[PDB]
Formats: sequence, C-alpha cells, structure tokens
Amino acid sequence: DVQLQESGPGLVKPSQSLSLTCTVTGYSITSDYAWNWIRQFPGNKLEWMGYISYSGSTSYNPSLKSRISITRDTSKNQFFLQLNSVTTEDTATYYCARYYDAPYYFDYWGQGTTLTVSSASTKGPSVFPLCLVKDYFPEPVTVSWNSGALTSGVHTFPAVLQSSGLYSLSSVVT
Amino acid sequence: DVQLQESGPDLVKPSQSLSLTCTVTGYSITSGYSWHWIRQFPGNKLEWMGSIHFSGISNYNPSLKGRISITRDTSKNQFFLQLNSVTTEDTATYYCVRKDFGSSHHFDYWGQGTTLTVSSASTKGPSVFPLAPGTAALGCLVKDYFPEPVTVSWNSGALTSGVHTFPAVLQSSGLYSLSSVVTVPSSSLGTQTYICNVNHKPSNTKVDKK
Amino acid sequence: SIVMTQTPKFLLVSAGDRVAMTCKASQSVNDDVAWYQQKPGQSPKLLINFASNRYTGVPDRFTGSGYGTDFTFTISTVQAEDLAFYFCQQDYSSPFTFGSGTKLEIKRTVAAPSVFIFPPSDEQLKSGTASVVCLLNNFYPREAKVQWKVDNALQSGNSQESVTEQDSKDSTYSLSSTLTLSKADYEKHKVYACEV
Amino acid sequence: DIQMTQSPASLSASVGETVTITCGASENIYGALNWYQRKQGKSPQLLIYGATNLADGMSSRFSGSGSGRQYSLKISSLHPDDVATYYCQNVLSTPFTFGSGTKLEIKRAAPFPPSQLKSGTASVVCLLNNFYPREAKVQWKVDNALQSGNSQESVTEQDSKDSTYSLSSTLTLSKADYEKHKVYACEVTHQGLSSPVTKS
Amino acid sequence: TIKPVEYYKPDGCNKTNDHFTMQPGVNFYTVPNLGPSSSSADECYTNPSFSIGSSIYMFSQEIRKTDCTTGEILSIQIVLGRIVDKGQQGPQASPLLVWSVPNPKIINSCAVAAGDETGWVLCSVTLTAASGEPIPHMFDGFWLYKFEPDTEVVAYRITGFAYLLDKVYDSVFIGKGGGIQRGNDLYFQMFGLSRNRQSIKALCEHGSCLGTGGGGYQVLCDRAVMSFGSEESLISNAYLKVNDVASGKPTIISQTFPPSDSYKGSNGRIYTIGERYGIYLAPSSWNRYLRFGLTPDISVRSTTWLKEKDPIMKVLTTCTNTDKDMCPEICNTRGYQDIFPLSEDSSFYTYIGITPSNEGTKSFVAVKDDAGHVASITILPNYYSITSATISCFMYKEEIWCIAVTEGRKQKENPQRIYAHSYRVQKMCF
Repeated sequence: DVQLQESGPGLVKPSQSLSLTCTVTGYSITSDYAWNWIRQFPGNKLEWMGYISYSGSTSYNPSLKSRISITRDTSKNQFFLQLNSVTTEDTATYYCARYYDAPYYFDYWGQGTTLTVSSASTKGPSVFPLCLVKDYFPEPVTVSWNSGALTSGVHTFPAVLQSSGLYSLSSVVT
Repeated sequence: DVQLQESGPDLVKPSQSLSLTCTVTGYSITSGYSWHWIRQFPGNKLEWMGSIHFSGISNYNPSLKGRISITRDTSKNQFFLQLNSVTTEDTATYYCVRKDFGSSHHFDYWGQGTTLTVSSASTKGPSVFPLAPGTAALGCLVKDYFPEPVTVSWNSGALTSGVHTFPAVLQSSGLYSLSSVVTVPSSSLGTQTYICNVNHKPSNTKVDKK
Repeated sequence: SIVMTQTPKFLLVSAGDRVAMTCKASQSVNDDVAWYQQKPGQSPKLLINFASNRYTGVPDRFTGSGYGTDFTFTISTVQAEDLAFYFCQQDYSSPFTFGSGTKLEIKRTVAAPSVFIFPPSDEQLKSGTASVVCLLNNFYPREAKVQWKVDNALQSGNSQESVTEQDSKDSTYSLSSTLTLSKADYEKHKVYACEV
Repeated sequence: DIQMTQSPASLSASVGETVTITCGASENIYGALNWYQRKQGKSPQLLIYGATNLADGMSSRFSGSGSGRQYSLKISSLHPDDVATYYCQNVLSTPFTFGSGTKLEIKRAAPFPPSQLKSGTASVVCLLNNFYPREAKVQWKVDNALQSGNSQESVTEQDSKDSTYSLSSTLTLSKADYEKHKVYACEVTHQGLSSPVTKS
Repeated sequence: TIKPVEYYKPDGCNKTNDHFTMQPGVNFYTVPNLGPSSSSADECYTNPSFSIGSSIYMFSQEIRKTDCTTGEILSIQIVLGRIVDKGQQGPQASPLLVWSVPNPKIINSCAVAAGDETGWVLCSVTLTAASGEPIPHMFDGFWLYKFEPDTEVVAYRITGFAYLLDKVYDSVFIGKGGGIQRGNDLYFQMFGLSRNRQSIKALCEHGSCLGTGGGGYQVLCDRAVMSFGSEESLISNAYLKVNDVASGKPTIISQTFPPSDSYKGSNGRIYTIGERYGIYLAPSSWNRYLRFGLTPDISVRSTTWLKEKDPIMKVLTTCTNTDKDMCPEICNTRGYQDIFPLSEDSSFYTYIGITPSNEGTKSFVAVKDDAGHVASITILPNYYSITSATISCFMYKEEIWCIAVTEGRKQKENPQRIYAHSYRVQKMCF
C-alpha cells in the first residue's frame, strides 16, 4: 500500500536548524491529499505542526509562527521539513502522516523518529552481559536477541538518564 | 484484418454432443468487441445462439433451454460452442460472428460458416463419372456419397466461365447426386484440358478426373 | 422476446422499378433496427442501421425509415446485381432476433433454352447402373416441362429435377433432368429421347 | 485555535468489563472527530473516524458515539491486548489540536553480580519479574546495611498477553567500594511479599 | 438549414384560456457519428463539450486509459461538423475536420465555443518539469485554437503578461460547458484554487434544519469553500474574457466571484439568451439545487440568480441531506446537468433529469413551465445507466429542435461511452 519513512539526525544543537525527510512510496504526492507533520512530546502530548497540499499550498501552525518551512520535491516523491530555532522544548518524536479529504483522518502515519536537543556530544554504548547497556548518548538504543530469533520472554526496560548524562537500560530474557 | 474461421465435426449421431471451434486471427478476443454464434436453418431463417463478452462473461438464448455452453481459450485466441442432445431439428449452418458496441452497433465480420448434418447414417465417399462430350459442354457426375457437402472445379481453377453446378437432390438410396456442367467452345474440345476436380472433404476423397 | 414479422416473402420486379418491404415488431423498439443483404453463397452485409442511416459505402439507391414499431426498407431503382436475401434485425434488447427475411428475384426478357442430352458412361455400365441426363443451358422463366421418352415410352417416378438459382448477370435459369435405370432395362432398349 | 478536554487521564478495570472515555470540545465540530490508539513504542493508528465509523482490521468491540460538543468512546469486553493510550483529535479545521490523552489499565501478585569491575565501577541489579501490583519497596542491604539515594528503578509497562510488570533496580558503586564489602542482599518487600524476601 | 433559436412568443391564446406552455415531443431520435468512437475495452470517453453556432457545431471529448475520473489522458479529440438534413425525420451531423491537440499530457481541461462559421478551443496547461514531465494540477498559461471550415487550424499561445487574473491562482480548470463569442471577444468560465487573505463569509442558504441548524451555524458552510480546512486557500469561480480575438495577440482578463455569494468552484457554462447573457454552475457540495444566473452584461456585480430547484442533482453524490431541506454538510458531487432557456427571462427552459435506481439509472426529459408545471417524458429505457447531459437547441424547419449529448453505458459490462440524441420542442396552449 502507501507507507511513509522518516529519516534524519537524532541530536540537534540548541538554536540550530534541523532537517527531516518523509519519503512516500506506492502513491504520488502531487496526485492528491495533504502531507502533514505531527510531533509527540515526552510527556505523551501530541501537537499538529503543519502540512503541504498537492497543489503547493502550505499551511502552518499559528503557535509555531514563522519558525517552520515545509517544501517538496515531486521527482523523489518526498516532502521535507525545516525548523528555524531549536530550543530544549523541541525534543520530541516526529511523524509524517497523510491527510485524507473525507471522512477526515490521518490514515497512513510514519514509523516515527526521536529528536533530542542538547549540546552534549554523542557517546556509544558499552554493553555488559548478565545484557546491560550504559554511557550511551543520545539514542533510543535498539536491542535484539539471537538476531531477533528469540522473541519470547523479552523484557526491555525504559532508559534512565544517569547523572553523568549516560542513559542506561536493562534488557533480560527468560 | 480480423478473419473468423469455424471448424469441427460435420456428421453427428442423434443425442450426441457437438463441439465447434471458432479461430480468430489478426485481433485478440480479450481486447474488445463481443463474439456470438448464429445458426441459419434451411429456408434461411436465422437464430442467435449466444455470445461471450471480451471480459469472459457468457450469454445464452433462453430458447436453447440451457443445452448450450460457450467457453474461450485465450492462449490460442479461440472460443467454442457446446450443444448436447442434438436431433435432426438442429441441422443448419453455424457462424461465429464479431459484434461492435461502439459507433456501429452491428455484426461486422462473419466467418465462412460450417454445415452440420444430424443423421444416423455413415459417411460414404464420392464416385465421379465423366460426362464426356461453339457451345459444346463438358461435365462430371458425382454420385453416391454422404453427407451433402461436396465441391467441383475445372482445370485446377481455370475455365470458370460457363460452369453451372446444379443443386443437390437426395435419392431413395439415401445418397446425393450432383452434375456440374461447363459449356466450352466446340473448336477447343480437342485442344484444351477438362480436368474436373472433386473433393468430398467429409470422406477426405480428392478425385481428379479428366 | 421481440418478434419481427417481415413481409412480403417474394418480390419479382423489372430492372429500374422501385420495391418496398415492411418489417414490424411486437413492441416498441424505438429506432434500434438494421437491414442486412445476403448475396447467394456470401455472408450478410449491413445495409441500413438505426432504421434510417445509410452505412458508409452503401450506394444511394437504398433508403430506410420508420420509428416505434413499423419499419420500411425501399430501393429507388433495382439494378442487375441486387437480387439477394433481405432481413430485418432489432437491437432493442437481448436475445437478438431476425425477421423471416425476404427473397428478391429479377424479371427479364423471355429467353429460349438450349437442350443437350448425355448417354451413360462406360464405367457407369460396369458399376451396374444406368443414368441419362438432359440439360437446359439458359432460359426464363423457370416454368419448363421436360419428359423422358425411351423407344416411344413415357416414364414416371424415375427422374429428378435440379434448378440453378437465378444468374446474377443475365438472370437466366438452367434445368437438369436425370433418368436412373438398371443395366438390364438400358441394354433392353436402343432409342432414347428427351423433349421439353 | 480549538481546545478539547480529555478525561479521565487514567482508568482501571477488569477483563470483560465495560469502560467509557469522554472528550469534550470548545465549540461544535459537526462530528469531524477522530480517535487513535498508540501502543507502546509504536506510532498511533486510526480506530474511529467521524466519531461513529469503525476502521479496518480493528476489533468490533470499539464503538463511537457523540454529536455536537461532547463525544465519547466505549470499550466492551476488555481484552489484555487493550493497553495503550487513546487520543481524541479535531480535524474540522486547522490547527489540528489533540486531547490530553488517556491511559487504560487492566486490573487483576507473585513477584546478578557485577561483571566492568576492571573499568573501575561495579553495578548490581536485583530483578523483579511478574511483580504485581505496580507498587513495590526495594531495599539494598550491603553487609546488612541499608542504602538510599543510589538505586534507580526502571519499570516496563503492563504486558499485553498476561498483565505482568517487570522491574530492575540498579545499584552502581565504585570498584573500591564494591571490593570493600562481601555480602550484597536485596529486599523486595511489597503488597504480595509481606515477608522481606531477600536474595543475597 | 438551421438558424439561431428565435424564442416562441404568444401569438394566440391571449384572450382568457391563455396557458401558453410548450412541451417536449414524443420521439427521441439518434444522431449517429457525432464524433468518432471505438470499441476497445481499456478506454473511457469521459468529458464532452458541445456547442452549436449559426450553422456549424464544435464537439470535443476526452479519452482516458482505464479510469473515467482519473487515469492517463490518451488524447483529446475535436470535431468540426455541420448540422445538415439528409431527408430523415430528424437533424443529422456531418463532420468536416477531426483534430487531436498536441501533447495531451500537459492539458488540465478544455472547452469549445462555436460562433459564425468559426470554432474556438481554449485549454489550460500545467507547469512542465525540466524533463517536460507534467507537474499535475499546476498552472502555466493557455492555448487558443482557431477553427474554420476547409482551413488548417491556427494556434495562439497566451502566457506571461497576456493574462491578468484578479487573484493569484495555482490551478485553473475551464468549465466543460464552454462559452460564446460576441463581437471580437470570448467569454468562458473557469474555477481553481485561489489564495484568500481576507475574512471568509461564505454563502450559506438552506431549508429548515433543526439538528444544530443543520450545520447552519456557518462554520461548516465556510468549511466547505476552504481547501483542506485552510483559510489561506479557496476554491472559487470566475468569469474569463479574451480581448481582440481577431487580432493575432489576444489578452486574458478575469473576474472572481466573492465567496459571500458563491459555493465551491465547479464546472459551468456561458449562455447568450436574447441580448442578455447567462451562467450555469454545477453543484459540488451539500447544495444540490439549480444554480443559474442572468446578467445584463458579463459582470459579477450585475449577475442575478434564479430561484428554481429543478434539476435537483441526485447522482454521483456523496451527500445525505434530504432534498426537502438541503441541510449543510460535507460531501463532493461530481455530476453535470445544464438547462437551456426558452424565453427572455428564462422562465421556460428544458433539462434532463436523472434519478438513480437499485442498479443503473432511470432518466427523463422535461421542459419547465413559467407557471411551475413540468412536462416529462421517459427516455432511453434500454440503457443501463447515464450520468451527465448537455442541451443545445436551435431553429430547424420553423421548429425548435434540441440535441442532447449524454454519457454512460448501454451494457453493464461495457466501458463508459458518449451518446447523442435529438428531440423536438412543440408549443401549444390549453
């Protein structure tokens, strides 16, 4: 069917400019429908961010004022997204949906992509077996067992930010 | 150009089943147009049998009482007819015909047609006889064959002028007798060839007679 | 279904004359009607469609008219090669039907037949049967009496008649009369005579 | 802009029971209201569009109702798979604002040494599996000495198959402090375990 | 043979029994070969445009790959023919020149305009990428094509300064109805996406709805005119005019309707009744009533709207609002059913009424009486379903004869096709 895949950097320095790309396959953007951008804050709070129609008319969120800029590229069938200033508040997860005309749903959302705002440099995880992972900046580290072959008894714990800025979680299997 | 050509058995015993095959050349059956089967009894009365839409659906004349079935073989670009429990009333000539649903709404191309005979007799080959001789005429007398369909020619297609192939008449023996006569110049009697070619295709009997 | 009654069945006219045939339906079919012409030994060919239109390439002699149930087909002037089979077909709704059709034959001058006779072939003698053929080369009309006369003897119930269809060029007729016999009776008689 | 109030923020019920979620709107929207469900770690998914029409490939237990200002969502025959966040969104006109969000809970107990030492640190973990209710009291006794302000507690969400809670308390000390002591106990005192069950 | 229609006038029955009401005939003839057709399966003849001038007529059709509302445009065909009489009961056509517009992948829409022995075609194009790929639903300019009997066509390119439309448009579609030609100018109707930067108070007129006023609280009536619920983009209609049509350098001007007296933009037509003018706008939203406007000239300010309901659109609709009180809602109709006036105030007119059946559709032909009555005749009882209609009357043999062009499917399993018919309007008084 139609599927949307987001792609871009995970960390952004404050006051800088981020870039996101939502590549659509199985449909063409210029054909019809509007292609929006929604973000969910760490406090489980969602907020619409804008959209770009097929004809080229772009609507934005009044609260986000002139800090947003939506573009598109018909050849690649992709529509980008740009934010001007980026404070610590902008740390959230970003999705790209498609706005159906009627009955008015955003059916077809992306897989999502976590975005973090901080000046600290990234740091690779140091795994230790029992598996424990610590010291890693800034990521939603993904863990798999036996090449994903073992899916029973999986228990992936939330990450807990160490005082050293070294977010660490525990992953166990029975 | 689109060219329809029927083929199948021409002598069927009572109560048996009949299987016709219409082959189409120069235009895919699936592309468009409908395709129908229409039979013409003796007396020239006409009757529609059924069709098969280009998508695959099939339609049948209600009067056939569901003894008919139309199918298609797209690989060979053909469409067939199946009739069960035939009788002597089903003796006629059968055509496979294309139909247009666009600007014309008419049966455009028709096949040559095939003759079908329903009887309990057995095929019998022909037996040509010479009707040896400015108006002298030369002919050939075919006799004692079954079924009726038979052809006759002259000079391997030449000497077409003046030929009068009379209609057929069944005798009390249950066979058919024809007499084709072509008038020729008297002066040319002793100089020209007069090979009359007969072909009873039901019995596959090619008969070249001088 | 929709019934189409077509009249009259036979039309005989002279060259140049105009003819009219009527095709009537059992229920209103608006103007979904067509007229086909079938030459002897030839597939039918559309001649008029929509009950008034003239198909591309059809000469101007043919004309059609009618709406509702009563339809008519007319020819301004009949030519030599216009003898054929004409029938009306409706396209209102399935199943498609046809009229009973009409047969057209051309009148012409009186022409005298040419008579020929044919003795049986030798191989026909070897087979065991005797056949005698009397021919009529070109004449009109079909009305023509023929009788066999062996050694001054009239026959009955031992001969057959075959008539060729009207010629498309000169509109003449040909007649063939056959006389079957046994080898005993044929060898039992010497004189044979066929009069028309 | 347009504002909607979503309540209650969280709810609890047992299997096979019926619950209702309510979402009010600041002004009439004529039914152009959607509902979505966001399972953990996944992007939301359309459940109801138009406040009355069900979606494709979804259970028949979800039902939509409401017109004008106030709208509600109902869940019948609660199943273990129904553990996620349910949102209400307005699609009548821009800007498209969401609700506060609602978290469902299914009500229904029975609840390693450091490897890393060369690196200069010691981490001790005391796992809890199947513990229930979400409440707990983890006490770390180093040589029978309680420790406070050093253990972090990471808790996963309720499980979709069983309704189980997993927990992992992590105690991190320097390599000298770890080597100083010998006995390392962990207490799991809580609702289910009245006794101070302890593995050391 | 034929002349521009001169309206019936009451030349009798003006004593006491004075119901001068006209009615349709009783026969519905055919007009074969109005335009070339085919019999292939993967084709849909979808968008017709028909117009009749003094003696000639212009006809244009659209051919699509597999879908009728969408799909690649195979080609667009234009036929210039003359209405003649060949001795048959009704009028007949005779094509003189068939034409296919070059590069049919760049066209947005097309329409025709028949004058006096002169035919016109105006097509809106879309922006082309660097490779020439047509960026769909964009706007770049116009093409104007000139047609004369026994004369090669002439093409005019309109771009840049040549067109100054009131507001800034991004996608423009020319109404399929067509236009007229008066003096040395032309008059079409176009709709598209117009960026609005003011307050929107859209037109909201509906019956006695009691739900919440039936959505009559004007939030939904404003919602309907907006593109994707955005105030910054609207769908609006506008008059179109071409200047110095004879000169080889035409120029384009427009006039956009205010949203306060309009509904969502749609297809429409331009009439030339009497010395006045006219305009018909097809339904495209909750409102499915007739929308006709009679104007002393060609100006938004001077346009006056009719107050009649029939033909109430009932096919190709997604709405669910009773036609007793059309209650504002949200939907998208995609039909087309125009009305040809038969008077000076357009108190007489004729239309084609389509009503959907359990399967297919059931249609009729009717002529509206100034007194409010109608005279209806059932037509095409064989066809499975027809969708649209278009009427263009004329004087032929001291009588008013009208040609109705429709599209649909005679057989359920056949693709969509276009069929043409003609009938007679006869005047009488009780």
